[PDB]
Amino acid sequence: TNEAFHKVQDAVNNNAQALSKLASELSNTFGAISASIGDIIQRLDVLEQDAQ
Amino acid sequence: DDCMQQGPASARDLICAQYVAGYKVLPPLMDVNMEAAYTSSLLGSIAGVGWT
Amino acid sequence: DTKIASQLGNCVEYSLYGVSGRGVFQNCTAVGVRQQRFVYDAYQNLVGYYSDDGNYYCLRA
Amino acid sequence: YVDVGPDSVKSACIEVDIQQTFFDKTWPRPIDVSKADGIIYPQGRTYSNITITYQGLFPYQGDHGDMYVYSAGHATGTTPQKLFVANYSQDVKQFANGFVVRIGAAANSTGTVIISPSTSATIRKIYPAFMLGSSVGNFSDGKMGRFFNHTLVLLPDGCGTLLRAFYCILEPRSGNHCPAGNSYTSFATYHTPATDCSDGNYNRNASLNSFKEYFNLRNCTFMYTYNITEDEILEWFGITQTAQGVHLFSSRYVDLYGGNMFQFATLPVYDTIKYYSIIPHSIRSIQSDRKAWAAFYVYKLQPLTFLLDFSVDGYIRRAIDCGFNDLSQLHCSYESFDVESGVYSVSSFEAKPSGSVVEQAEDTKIASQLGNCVEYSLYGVSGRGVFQNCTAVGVRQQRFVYDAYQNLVGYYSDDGNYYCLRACVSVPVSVIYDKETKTHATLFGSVACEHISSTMSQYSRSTRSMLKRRDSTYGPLQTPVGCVLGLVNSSLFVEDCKLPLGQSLCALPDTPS
Amino acid sequence: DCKQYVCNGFQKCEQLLREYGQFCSKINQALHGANLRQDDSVRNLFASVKSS
Ligand SMILES: *[C@@H]1O[C@H](CO)[C@@H](O[C@@H]2O[C@H](CO)[C@@H](O[C@@H]3O[C@H](CO[C@H]4O[C@H](CO)[C@@H](O)[C@H](O)[C@@H]4O)[C@@H](O)[C@H](O[C@H]4O[C@H](CO)[C@@H](O)[C@H](O)[C@@H]4O)[C@@H]3O)[C@H](O)[C@H]2NC(C)=O)[C@H](O)[C@H]1NC(C)=O
Ligand SMILES: *[C@@H]1O[C@H](CO)[C@@H](O[C@@H]2O[C@H](CO)[C@@H](O[C@@H]3O[C@H](CO)[C@@H](O)[C@H](O)[C@@H]3O)[C@H](O)[C@H]2NC(C)=O)[C@H](O)[C@H]1NC(C)=O
Ligand SMILES: *[C@@H]1O[C@H](CO)[C@@H](O[C@@H]2O[C@H](CO)[C@@H](O)[C@H](O)[C@H]2NC(C)=O)[C@H](O)[C@H]1NC(C)=O
Ligand SMILES: *[C@@H]1O[C@H](CO)[C@@H](O[C@@H]2O[C@H](CO)[C@@H](O)[C@H](O)[C@H]2NC(C)=O)[C@H](O)[C@H]1NC(C)=O
Ligand SMILES: *[C@@H]1O[C@H](CO)[C@@H](O)[C@H](O)[C@H]1NC(C)=O
Ligand SMILES: *[C@@H]1O[C@H](CO)[C@@H](O)[C@H](O)[C@H]1NC(C)=O
Ligand SMILES: *[C@@H]1O[C@H](CO)[C@@H](O)[C@H](O)[C@H]1NC(C)=O
Ligand SMILES: *[C@@H]1O[C@H](CO)[C@@H](O)[C@H](O)[C@H]1NC(C)=O
Ligand SMILES: *[C@@H]1O[C@H](CO)[C@@H](O)[C@H](O)[C@H]1NC(C)=O
Ligand SMILES: *[C@@H]1O[C@H](CO)[C@@H](O)[C@H](O)[C@H]1NC(C)=O
Repeated sequence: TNEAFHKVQDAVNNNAQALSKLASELSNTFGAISASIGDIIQRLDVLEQDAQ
Repeated sequence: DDCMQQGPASARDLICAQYVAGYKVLPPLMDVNMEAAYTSSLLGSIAGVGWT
Repeated sequence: DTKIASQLGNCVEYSLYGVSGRGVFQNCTAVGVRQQRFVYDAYQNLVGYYSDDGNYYCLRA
Repeated sequence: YVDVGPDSVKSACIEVDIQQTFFDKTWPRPIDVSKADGIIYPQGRTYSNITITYQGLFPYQGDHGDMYVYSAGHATGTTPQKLFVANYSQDVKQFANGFVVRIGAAANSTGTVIISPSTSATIRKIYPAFMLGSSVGNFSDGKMGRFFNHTLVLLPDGCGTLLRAFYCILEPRSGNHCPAGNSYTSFATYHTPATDCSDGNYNRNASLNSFKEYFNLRNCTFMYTYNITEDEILEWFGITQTAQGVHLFSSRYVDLYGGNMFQFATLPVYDTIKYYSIIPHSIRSIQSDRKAWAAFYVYKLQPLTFLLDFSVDGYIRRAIDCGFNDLSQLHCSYESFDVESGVYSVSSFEAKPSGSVVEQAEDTKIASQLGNCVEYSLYGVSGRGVFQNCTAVGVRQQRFVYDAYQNLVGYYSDDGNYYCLRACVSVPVSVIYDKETKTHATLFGSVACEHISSTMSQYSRSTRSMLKRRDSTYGPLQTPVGCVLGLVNSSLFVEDCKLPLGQSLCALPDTPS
Repeated sequence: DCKQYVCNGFQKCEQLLREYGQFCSKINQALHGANLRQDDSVRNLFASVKSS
């Protein structure tokens, strides 16, 4: 309930989200069939894998 | 060691995830003991700011 | 052809019921849901698996 | 084909007395997703210790369910007589993506034995029977609910101790009271507990054999039996169809004392199920052995987005039906409710469209309709909106005037009039939410209270019931910030409500008891 | 109100928009934060203006 305290907590939260976002993007597809190279290779023929 | 199989199975640190992400968290510049030395120097500077 | 049921461990390639990847398995306690075999994390990565030997392994990649 | 045993040799069927008024009871047993009722565990993987948002096949919050009542047949008090059923066989519903059922909802309660309304008995769980298929039509005597070719029948038997799932051509028998004979009403299945529910020896074929009195089983492609542990435990069960077959789901084998439904079996039915109905059922008990049965409830599944709360044991113990109300849409987007304030903008009220206006030289009156929000087509120009009689702006004789954003401003009609187009108007909404008292009030902003009522037909969300609890007794109160329901005029001055409305206004939370 | 902003009441749009729902969640929450900062700034400034 202390505004200065809350700001301290946000400095921490702001750094936490900067990494959480880089980390969660590793599982995000980008119009791709999969965010996983291993799964792209395993279930797709080579001519399609490069596009994914 | 705590992100390795030779450690507690319960570790879920976002730091452990860095070994896969290719991300690294860097250490702080001062350490707690030097920061404490700098503010203990301020405490010893109290009494006082008068006498010009 | 043997023994490839499990190998604990360091960094082993794997294929489990169509699920693929590479990593180290650790003998650990179960987290749920039971009987659904493959447990995933907040980032949709595999956390661990219930094997046909009755054991649950944690995956640390 | 599959040998499913011999045909019945009975020359006639049991007469079925269909008396729907006796089954016309009210006892809704709705799905409450906050406890994850009706939630089918997501397939292909598991999670634990997490709240996620997921789009998939789920029942919706507040669905009361279609109530299916099974009952004792007629009896002399010494022997059973005719069957006594609800008109369920003709109640053909769309299968679509599947449905779920709540089984034994009234189990262990005491209530009517149905056939004799003044008589009550302890209520028992009974498993539902279904008839499903890709095509339906009429019977040769004009009755409805005929399924064609191979029909999927889900027929519990053995007094609820086995499920018979089968797919056969049902060949109607011609004897008295049979589907192709004299005085047919509806086929119904039955069992006779006096001989069929003997302890240690249930007649595992009692309902199959009664079914067989009405239809012969032909060219069966399958018949599978599943065993059922007999208990009175509230149970989730359900069905879906995919490209891989028909999926039978239950909480019975994985979460018996919980309710998350899991798949337990798949049937090889590749003919898309389009239609289904409940098989009526009657128990040939005697008056001294007349029991009460729990109704089962059928709720539909549809592709819905839910927040699903997975405990450490991986079971869903809570869910949020994101579109149920305005606050719930916010909870899904914001994860929870005490997150910050709960004071956020919410989804707006759409408009509610009216019949169209059409004009084009190249059924009445559609020349114009002034007005509110009407669909239109004018010389190839389409849209929806309200027309206003107004002065002309140019250029004359070019018919359609557009604005700075290339939107239609107005049109010169063939009646000589020029109308201004305002498209449709809508009602913006915001919610004032208190995470401490778990209460709220709402604003319509600029709409003003002359257009506000406690009920709405616009609409912005499926239900407004959380506000109605208090707002149903108040008119809207008009303020400089906007029109608000649930405001209460107190004439107070406070420094900070933690719900300021801006300007010089504040929404003050009440005090906890 | 992203659902309305992106498309003016069309179901086909909403069906495709749904695939992107997480985007608009970020938009509204980011603006929520900015509007709160605006209010805190205004009240904190006037608080210094007022005399006892
Ligand atoms: C309750 O209702 C169920 C319905 O499932 C009955 O289960 C059926 O029981 C009948 C016998 O009563 C079974 O039919 C017989 O099966 C014998 C062997 O079965 C295996 O091999 C056959 C080969 O065709 C497969 O079809 C079957 O699935 C099994 O793999 C056969 O040797 C028998 O043949 C003899 O009788 C037939 C006529 O029925 C003659 O044509 C033959 O020449 C020969 O004389 C016969 O086919 C049937 O398979 C079971 N069905 C299912 C789906 O399991 C229960 O028995 C019944 N219970 C009670 C108490 O009534
Ligand atoms: C009708 O009455 C019956 C009989 O009491 C109710 O069945 C009982 O329901 C409770 C609650 O789930 C069961 O308790 C469970 O016990 C297991 C044991 O390990 C525990 O792990 C669970 O967490 C839970 O405590 C109880 O066992 C069960 N009785 C039987 C015989 O299994 C039934 O639920 C009532 N039905 C309705 C519709 O009210
Ligand atoms: C499914 O069943 C229907 C009816 O039981 C079959 O349609 C009949 O086909 C005969 C062919 O001469 C017609 O004379 C009947 O009038 C048709 N009846 C109806 C209701 O259409 C249909 O062909 C069967 N389909 C399969 C795949 O067996
Ligand atoms: C089970 O399959 C048999 C064929 O294997 C069906 O017999 C045919 O039925 C059609 C119906 O119009 C007749 O036109 C054919 O002449 C019949 N063939 C023979 C060899 O008789 C049989 O009807 C199927 N069972 C059911 C109940 O439909
Ligand atoms: C290791 O495997 C044994 C097998 O019985 C199991 O009981 C034990 O709990 C496992 N270790 C952990 C940390 O769970
Ligand atoms: C069944 O018969 C009734 C008689 O009026 C008719 O109205 C109905 O459309 C028929 N249904 C089918 C599927 O033919
Ligand atoms: C059900 O249990 C009985 C017990 O004897 C067994 O014979 C029968 O095969 C079982 N059926 C199923 C479907 O498990
Ligand atoms: C859930 O998260 C908490 C966080 O402290 C952790 O301690 C607990 O072991 C976790 N449980 C599971 C099943 O992961
Ligand atoms: C309303 O319609 C009449 C038709 O004669 C027109 O004269 C009048 O100007 C219209 N209203 C406005 C605001 O132009
Ligand atoms: C509240 O009551 C006072 C009484 O003078 C009135 O002036 C004020 O406009 C009322 N406000 C609302 C929103 O009804």
